[PDB]
Amino acid sequence: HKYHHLLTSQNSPIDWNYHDEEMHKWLDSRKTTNYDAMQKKDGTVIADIHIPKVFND
Amino acid sequence: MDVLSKGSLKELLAHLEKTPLEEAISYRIGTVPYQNVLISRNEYYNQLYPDTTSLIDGVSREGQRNVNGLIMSIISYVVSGSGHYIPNIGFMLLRRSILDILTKHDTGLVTNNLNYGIIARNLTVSKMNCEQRKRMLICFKLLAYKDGNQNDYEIYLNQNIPLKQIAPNFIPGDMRTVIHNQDQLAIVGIPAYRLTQSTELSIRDDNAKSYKLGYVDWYNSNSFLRERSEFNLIRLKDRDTKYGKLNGW
Amino acid sequence: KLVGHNYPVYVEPVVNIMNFISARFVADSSYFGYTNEIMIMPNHINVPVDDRFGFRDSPFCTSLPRTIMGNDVRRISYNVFSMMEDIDDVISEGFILYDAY
Amino acid sequence: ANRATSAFLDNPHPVGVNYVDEGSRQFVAVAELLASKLIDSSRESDESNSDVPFVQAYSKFADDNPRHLRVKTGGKMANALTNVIRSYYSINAPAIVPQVEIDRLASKATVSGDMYNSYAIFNSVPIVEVLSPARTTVSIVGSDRADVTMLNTGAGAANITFNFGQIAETVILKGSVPFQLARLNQPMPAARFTYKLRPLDGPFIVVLPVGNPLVISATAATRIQVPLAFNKALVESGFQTAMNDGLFDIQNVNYYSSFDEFIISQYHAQDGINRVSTCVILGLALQAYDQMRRALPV
Amino acid sequence: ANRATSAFLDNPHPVGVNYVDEGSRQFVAVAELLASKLIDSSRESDESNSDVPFVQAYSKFADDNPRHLRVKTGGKMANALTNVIRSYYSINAPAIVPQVEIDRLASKATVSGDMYNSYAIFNSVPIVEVLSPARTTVSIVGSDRADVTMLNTGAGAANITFNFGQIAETVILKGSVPFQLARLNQPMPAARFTYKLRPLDGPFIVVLPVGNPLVISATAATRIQVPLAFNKALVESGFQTAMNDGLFDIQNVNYYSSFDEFIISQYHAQDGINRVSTCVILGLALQAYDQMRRALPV
Amino acid sequence: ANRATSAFLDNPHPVGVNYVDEGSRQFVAVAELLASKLIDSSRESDESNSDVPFVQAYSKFADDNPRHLRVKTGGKMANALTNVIRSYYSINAPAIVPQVEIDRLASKATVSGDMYNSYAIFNSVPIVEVLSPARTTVSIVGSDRADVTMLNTGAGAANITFNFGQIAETVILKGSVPFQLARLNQPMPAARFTYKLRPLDGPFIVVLPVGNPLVISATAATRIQVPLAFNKALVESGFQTAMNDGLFDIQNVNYYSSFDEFIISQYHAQDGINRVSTCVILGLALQAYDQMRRALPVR
Amino acid sequence: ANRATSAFLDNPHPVGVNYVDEGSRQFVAVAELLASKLIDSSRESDESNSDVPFVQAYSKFADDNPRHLRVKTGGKMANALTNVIRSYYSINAPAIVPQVEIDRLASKATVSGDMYNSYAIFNSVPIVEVLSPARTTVSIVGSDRADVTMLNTGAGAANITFNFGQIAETVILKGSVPFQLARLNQPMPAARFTYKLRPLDGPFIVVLPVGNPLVISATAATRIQVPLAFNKALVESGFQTAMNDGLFDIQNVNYYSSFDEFIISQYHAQDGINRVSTCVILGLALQAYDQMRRALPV
Repeated sequence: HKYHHLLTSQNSPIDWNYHDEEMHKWLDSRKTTNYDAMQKKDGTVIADIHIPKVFND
Repeated sequence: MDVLSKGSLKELLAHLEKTPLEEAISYRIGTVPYQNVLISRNEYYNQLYPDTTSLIDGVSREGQRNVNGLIMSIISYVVSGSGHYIPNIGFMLLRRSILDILTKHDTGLVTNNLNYGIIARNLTVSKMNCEQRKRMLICFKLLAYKDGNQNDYEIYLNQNIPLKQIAPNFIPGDMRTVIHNQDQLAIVGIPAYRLTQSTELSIRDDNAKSYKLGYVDWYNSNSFLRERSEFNLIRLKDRDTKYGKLNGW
Repeated sequence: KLVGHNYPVYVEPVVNIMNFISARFVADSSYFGYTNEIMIMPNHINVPVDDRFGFRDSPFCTSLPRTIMGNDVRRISYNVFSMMEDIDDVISEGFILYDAY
Repeated sequence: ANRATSAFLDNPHPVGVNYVDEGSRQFVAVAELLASKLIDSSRESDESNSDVPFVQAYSKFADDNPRHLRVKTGGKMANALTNVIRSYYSINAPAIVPQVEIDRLASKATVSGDMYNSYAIFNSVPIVEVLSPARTTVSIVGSDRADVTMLNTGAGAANITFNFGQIAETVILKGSVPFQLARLNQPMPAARFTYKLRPLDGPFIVVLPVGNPLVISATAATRIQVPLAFNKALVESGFQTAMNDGLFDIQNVNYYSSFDEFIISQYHAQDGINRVSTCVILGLALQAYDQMRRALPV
Repeated sequence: ANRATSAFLDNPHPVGVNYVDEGSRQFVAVAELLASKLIDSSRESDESNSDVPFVQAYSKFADDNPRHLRVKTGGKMANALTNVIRSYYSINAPAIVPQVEIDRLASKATVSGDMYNSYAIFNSVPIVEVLSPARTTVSIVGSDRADVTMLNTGAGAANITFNFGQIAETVILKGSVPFQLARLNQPMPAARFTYKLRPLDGPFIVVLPVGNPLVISATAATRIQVPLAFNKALVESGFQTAMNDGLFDIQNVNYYSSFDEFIISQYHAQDGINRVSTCVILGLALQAYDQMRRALPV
Repeated sequence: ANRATSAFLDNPHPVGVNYVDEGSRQFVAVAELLASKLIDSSRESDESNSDVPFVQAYSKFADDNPRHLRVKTGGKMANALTNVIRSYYSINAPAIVPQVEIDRLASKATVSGDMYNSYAIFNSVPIVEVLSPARTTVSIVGSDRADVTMLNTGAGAANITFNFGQIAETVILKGSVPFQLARLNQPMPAARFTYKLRPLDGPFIVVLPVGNPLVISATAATRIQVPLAFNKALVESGFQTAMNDGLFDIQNVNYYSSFDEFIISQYHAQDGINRVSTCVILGLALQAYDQMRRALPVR
Repeated sequence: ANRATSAFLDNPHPVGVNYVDEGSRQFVAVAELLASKLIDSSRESDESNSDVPFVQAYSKFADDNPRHLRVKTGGKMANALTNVIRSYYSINAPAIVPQVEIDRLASKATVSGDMYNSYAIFNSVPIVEVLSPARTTVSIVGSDRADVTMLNTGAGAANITFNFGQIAETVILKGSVPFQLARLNQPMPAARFTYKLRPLDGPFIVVLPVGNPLVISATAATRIQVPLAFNKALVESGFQTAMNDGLFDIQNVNYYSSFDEFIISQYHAQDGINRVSTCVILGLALQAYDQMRRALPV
């Protein structure tokens, strides 16, 4: 529990805000390329029903 | 004191064959191990010197009433000079020799499930010296060949490199290996240096020094056997002969 | 016991006197008739010499020179000099013998 | 409320328990004595114009005569001294040197391994804790002379508590500007530059006025029993030599700048008395090591 | 980016090039040996009631007998020793002592050793450069124990680059608070108090959090080959005496606080391997100068 | 980012920890000395009309007189040398030779057990890692001469990082076509064919132009302390013989094409300083094995 | 078209022009003979349980008696040998060792400095120029064995011109698949695995089918006059040691993997005949350096 407090405090060895931010950008980038990859392979309507844009977070 | 004076594999194994198991156990209740204690060492300090009790000290300690406790008491007797308090074992087991308990199936004790990791951990091996470790590895080797666990013994040694470097080289079934071995296993003996009548801080060191000064008194007493003076007075059965070999080896 | 002896604090004066004389023998060797270096040169090489005493062709130098006429002087240990073969050509110029008494 | 502590006092690792008995203590004393003769044999060689004094000294130290085709190492005693030093530093280090070898080497010269016939002064200043309230910054820098920088950004004066342990004999505090210090439940005196205090007295309260930072320099003296052959200068050089050679390179141990910090940090452990005796024996072994390796580099 | 370097590492002046051959090196060894016999003789004369040991020691050292009226200058050996110390420090020194006089003085005694027989440990810490981002501020103060104070006032954590050179053997880093350090382009570990590093491992990155300042204390050990008669205590005191007597007042030269700083600064420079050879000779000369002057003050 | 490694540098198996004391080192040196004399004695007897020199040499080596209708194995010294070689290679190999027998054999001749008298140069090039971007491909082939083929299929120039470790002393890089290489945070020089590098300088960055593949040939030199009697040609020949004879057949051990690769791999692992000492003793043992087996071949 | 050239043949640097007279050649021959004696004396001394053979052999080499407290480095002969190696490699080397010292060291043994008593075979493969047409790719890899990989992406068969120089004696070509090779204006024979060619015959033309890449393995042998005491195993070891010890770290020079590449590269220069004579002398000097450093490590 002493280590648990350290990892969630301001003196944590891990800078969380950087990693959570980078995870957000990586996921949005993957969403765009996955949809665009499908929109080439099938129609826009097929891609929309399989990868919705209204279910971000 | 007699067990700690053996300096070769031949003498140590010969002594274990002669002595019975009752010497390995003790009938004094003692105290419990792994306890932080404050002892009095007045030659050095006025306050109380902290230390920790263990199974390796030469004082009798209470032991568990199982096969694990019995083996720990045997190894403790070999590497420290005193055993533990495990009573009501039975006269059938107590009459047999220490070697027979270690390397014979006829005794009836079952030691296959014993793990060398915890036994070495409990019989604190980070606090032993080179001679103490060698004797413990002898007991492990004898037990391993008793239950056919030679492969497990090798893997355990390969995990711990320092133990492998000092591990004695002998096959428990062959007498030629015991003769050829030239390891030094003596924990007490006539000292080349200057041995004084002074106390030591640690429990292990103080008890070891008491055995060392005790051996000097016994060496110069009338109970010691001076071979150069009275070799013709020993009986023929116990006289030193090269043809002599351990039973069953 | 002879070589492992430790000197007592009250060393007898005779031991100190013998130690003093022995030290002066090793240190100031010229007072007793031996040295560590000599020079052998032909007679047509002129080297500055100690001219204080007025000797003719004085064999005494204040210090054996490392250069003569602007040229470095050869230095040979006695061991190499013993095994040397062309000693006649070497002696045609000067050399300094050392590593011996 | 924040708390600060000295860096060198954090998490002392356990020390070895082997090579502490009388025979092993006499081995270290013999090694120190014979290694000292090795260094002095150089000056004898210069005066005697020959290497015979050095050859005699090395033959006694190594049981073998020196060779010209071999690099002089020291033989069995050099190997024994090196391995024994490793065991002292950590309990994880193996105890490789046999007892029989130790007794044989201990019989080379007549010594007594008494490590309690003298004392030494160790200058590492122990600051176990410094407790400060909010809006106050405290920084502890240094081990031999500890400088404590104190800043009060609050509205009023703050009270900061010092804890110097129960081991150090004396501590002298010198401030950049005159300050007030008193024991717990005591009145404060007039501002003074210097205070001399006994850590056993109790925690000390220092009044921090609001304004420019106040810096306090701490110097401490501790007395530890050591053998009469102890020499701090040689021990300190031996500590640096051993660390460079990797004798202390072992997993799960701490690293200290000097032997002064090592012994004081161990003395302030949960049971520091148990480790002081071993640390002192390590000091004599290190003093032997520095002399031996300077005469016979490798 | 901001760069901060140790003060004593900046612009080592060129070291003199004369009196470094085998004959000149022999003269320094003889001067050191004869001066040691002089100070030892002076103590015995003071202890006893007669002045014989000093008379012989001074006669050998100065090539003349002491007189009650004339002052004890030390002879031509003292004069030659003083001038060669001047020449060793800077290349702009005169160096007008004849070589024949050096060889004459070198023949007084013989030495069974050289200038590479042993080693010594030097404690100055080399900090070649500390690289920091735009917002952080770094200050380096200290030579025996470097103290690096870094403060972050930016948005987030910054990375500070440490360059300890490639000459030092080990560097020990201690911090006021636990901190993270790792090699370049390597993952960072959990926060610890003390780190042990090999400067040849590479530039080291330190994570600097935003908030209270972090002070890192660095101690380093360097090994330099020296003669067996080397003594750091005598060399250091001889260095101070030479500075006070004005043997180092030459134009366009740098001044250092200790001989330890001087030798490390010369070593941490281009062609520094050739420079330490002359610095070691100068160090042994300072040892003779100390012993000679303490026996014959003027 | 992809990583590329040398094949021979992976997973070095632990080496034996027995028979590394001073007494054991003397035995290997004695065996090497007595094996060489056996070869010269056989040549001398073959060139003469008498077998006396070979009889004396074999009797000293084997402790029995040579006999017709006998296989001429080599005796107890041959058995001790063979089992000692097995122990050094792997930590799983048993140690069966008594120390008393080793001490007895070491008394046959007088030689020092110095394993650090001199030095030898080993030519295996350690490429610990090659780090390349996503668009490029890198293939490392070779042990004595390492050829790295570099292909850039991306739009622009790539930067690839070469890490040769810290053990090797010099590394010479030679490219098929002129290329650029410089240290970290250093300006790139003009394109030149050959580069000389000190591996301690740091990771090296090489610019990979888009177009034809670039192949870089690397050769390195490393210095390992060895006894004066060390002979590289004899050690390498003995290494192949022991592998052929099955002396290295044991569970969970890596195999190497040459003794150069074996010693360099152990040098680069953790506790490499401690491992090379055992490897050097094994090298001298293999030197004795080659001389002894070539003098007395057995099936 | 396209041009491919072996890497080690690009711009050989000029070799030194000093220490090539008959006296200097004797010095190199003398050094090699006395260096070999050092190795044998160390063996003989080891087998005899005495140091006399090594002491006497070192005395001849170094002109100084060994001492237990002094570093053995080879004396004057080791320094001169190191300096002449530096001079031989590049024309920008200082060439500091005087002529009088060379004659003094050359008088230790009576060995004729003949550099043309025998010959040696060198296995470097000289590929001066590989000419390929458009839309074909050719790459050369290797020095001891040259692997030429050619790929034909064109519509029809391609013709590739190989120029092996006019210096090598025989070149043997082996292909992964059978291929066709012929001289200029000669008929093409049937596809074969192996060709033996004399480079003086002229440029050779290979036919590349459009199907699959073809790899040609090239091995060559060249004869160069060398002294009888030439040993390629010792010379190659000396080349690496000299490069490791920084005897070639002079500006504006080329570096080679082995000695075979060095001598062949300068053989193909404009003045290669005059350069080879100096390169051979360096080979014997490198052979002496290898043995002397192994007997006397530093």
